[PDB]
Amino acid sequence: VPIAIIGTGIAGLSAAQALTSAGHQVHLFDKSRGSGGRMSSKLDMGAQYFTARDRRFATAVKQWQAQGHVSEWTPLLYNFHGGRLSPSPDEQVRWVGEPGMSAITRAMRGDLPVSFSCRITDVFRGEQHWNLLDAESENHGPFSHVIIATPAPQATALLAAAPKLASVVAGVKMDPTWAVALAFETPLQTPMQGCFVQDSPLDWLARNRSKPGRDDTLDSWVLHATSQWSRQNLDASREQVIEHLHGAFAELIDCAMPAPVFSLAHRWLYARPAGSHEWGALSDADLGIYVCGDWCLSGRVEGAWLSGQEAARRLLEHLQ
Amino acid sequence: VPIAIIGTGIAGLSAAQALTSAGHQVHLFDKSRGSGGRMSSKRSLDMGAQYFTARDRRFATAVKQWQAQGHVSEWTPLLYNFHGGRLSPSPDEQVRWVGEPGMSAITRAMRGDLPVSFSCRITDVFRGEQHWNLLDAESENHGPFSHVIIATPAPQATALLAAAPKLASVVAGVKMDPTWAVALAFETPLQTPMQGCFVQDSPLDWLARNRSKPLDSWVLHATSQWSRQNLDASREQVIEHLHGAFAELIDCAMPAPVFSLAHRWLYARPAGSHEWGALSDADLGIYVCGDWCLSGRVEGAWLSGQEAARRLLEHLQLE
Ligand SMILES: Cc1cc2nc3c(=O)[nH]c(=O)nc-3n(C[C@H](O)[C@H](O)[C@H](O)COP(=O)(O)OP(=O)(O)OC[C@H]3O[C@@H](n4cnc5c(N)ncnc54)[C@H](O)[C@@H]3O)c2cc1C
Ligand SMILES: Cc1cc2nc3c(=O)[nH]c(=O)nc-3n(C[C@H](O)[C@H](O)[C@H](O)COP(=O)(O)OP(=O)(O)OC[C@H]3O[C@@H](n4cnc5c(N)ncnc54)[C@H](O)[C@@H]3O)c2cc1C
Repeated sequence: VPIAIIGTGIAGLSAAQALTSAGHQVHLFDKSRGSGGRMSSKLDMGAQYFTARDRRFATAVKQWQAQGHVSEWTPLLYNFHGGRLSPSPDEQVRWVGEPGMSAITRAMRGDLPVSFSCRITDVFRGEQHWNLLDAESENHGPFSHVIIATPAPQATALLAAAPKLASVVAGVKMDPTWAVALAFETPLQTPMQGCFVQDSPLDWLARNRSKPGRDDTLDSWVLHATSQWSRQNLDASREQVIEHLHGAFAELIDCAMPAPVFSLAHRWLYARPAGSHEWGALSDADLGIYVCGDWCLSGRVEGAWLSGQEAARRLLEHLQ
Repeated sequence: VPIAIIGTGIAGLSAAQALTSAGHQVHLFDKSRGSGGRMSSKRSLDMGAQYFTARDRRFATAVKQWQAQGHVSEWTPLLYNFHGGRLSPSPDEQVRWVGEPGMSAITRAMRGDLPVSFSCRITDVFRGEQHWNLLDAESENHGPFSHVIIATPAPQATALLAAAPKLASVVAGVKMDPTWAVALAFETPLQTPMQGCFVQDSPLDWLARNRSKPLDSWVLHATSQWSRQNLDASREQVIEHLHGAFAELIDCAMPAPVFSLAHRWLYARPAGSHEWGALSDADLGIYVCGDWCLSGRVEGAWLSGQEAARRLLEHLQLE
């Protein structure tokens, strides 16, 4: 009788990897067509790069490097502050999935059992086992334990069996992010490959072809709006969002810009936790339900990975 | 720009009526194919709420209007109690109301011709700078809406309150208990005068004889304790165990039933009473109601809905 894991982003797959290394059977659930969550699923329109400040996470990254799924990104980075573009060099080590951000989670998932396009709506337990109800009213189960690995607002629905936990998780605010991708046939005549942006609807842009192993055919750019701007335009249409963020991009760039080959927009309602936490993970070991996610920690890739590990560590102790 | 109401149980429709009586347009959503929520009749069997009492004078007044309209009747069953292996008559001084021809007729009459989207499960609720918006399970946007009233069981409301985390954390602490309900029907009526029974020391909490509301069919409700212990049992097993509990307590022949159904209510009733009335973030424009804001009875849900609408109407002058 397997462990159910709800959410196949970094946190859920990290918990999955830990449990499977320990010999246990898992079954994964995601409402999306594929895995990866805010890493994006197999242009990098979600998470852009990540850093490793935790030695344990650093170790996992070295393992991903040796498996061929992560590499270092050293873009020529700029800053846009008060109407001025300026180079902003550093020596920060930044990692990206290769050949896209989605590659890390895809490899973590591997051949594990998974039910995609499966939105869980309820999680409840009998005297022994857990059961999941999905949005098509179908039952899934039995399961011995349940790990919730969703953004906090989406986990609260799944924690009715533990209202004290639900109440804590429901307090966790997430900020939204609108993303836009733009692709040019003629590359933009700038050496900029990424930019931290102030005083603008944008706070970040990245030049996809500067990342290792990406396709060079088009010069594609990813634009991330601030949370404040995203909130203010949360119900804007994709085409208005494209137009505004494209305009912001045209206003800070130092060079000419032809018409894009295509343009995309994507809204994340629950993109980033509003603040940081130190919980690591939240568990009701008595009932067998565990909660993890980036929002249990720093709200970065590293946080999500560490949270999934902590959830699985606690489950493993109690199994035994 | 209309007010969105998410849930077409009696709390949501009560809010709807109060808002529409005040001249304000609403739009109703429900994930089910029809309205009534836990006051729903299955096609006729009351599988959720069985009867209701009116103790609040305001709610009584509404019941009497419904009664004049033909949608409720006073139910006068021969009531029994089963205590310690003994079944005894248990008449009392409480007036009990039911919908007529079914418990659903009340909510159906309240909804009337109001705008409604059925089979529409809302999964996120968020606002831009101006208006509120709803996402459904098909990823379809609904809106713009001027305000939003959440009218669902508390565990189902938390996912819709992400725009108001403080409210969300309050709503999320509200425990709801499950009930397994079973309906059975017999070819020849059971040779007992009993028409209702309060049950102790049994998997069963309650049972009612349908034909005694204004084939001999019966509804059985299990205790929340037994329901939790068997929350993942199959329908056939539930039918079997609860039919058995009924055959054990009754004191006449009970031939095999000729029809049987089981229905699980995960969120049947709040585990405790509350005194909130409604919950709200009126500055943001989101309001929350349900039976679990008050007593966990039909009356509490109705009152909660009135209270949510009253709060919203009163706050308009500050907007
Ligand atoms: C625009 C954007 C840019 C970012 N940039 C960076 C960056 O530059 N650096 C960085 O370190 N981090 C960044 N992040 C954050 C990083 O992506 C996240 O911290 C990390 O990917 C979160 O992983 P997770 O497993 O906690 O959650 P998620 O990746 O959200 O995974 C949750 C999964 O659960 C699924 N799910 C949700 N509800 C249900 C349900 N009811 N039933 C079934 N499945 C469900 C979702 O579909 C999803 O797959 C960014 C995020 C966004 C949105
Ligand atoms: C077995 C049982 C027996 C009961 N017996 C009695 C009794 O004898 N006396 C008594 O007074 N009370 C009884 N009750 C309680 C009474 O039924 C409730 O107090 C009252 O009906 C609750 O009304 P409500 O509008 O708050 O919620 P509900 O009736 O639950 O309505 C909520 C509605 O919201 C909808 N909804 C939920 N989530 C979403 C979503 N995400 N998107 C869209 N729509 C959604 C649901 O489909 C439902 O229609 C009983 C309940 C049960 C289950």
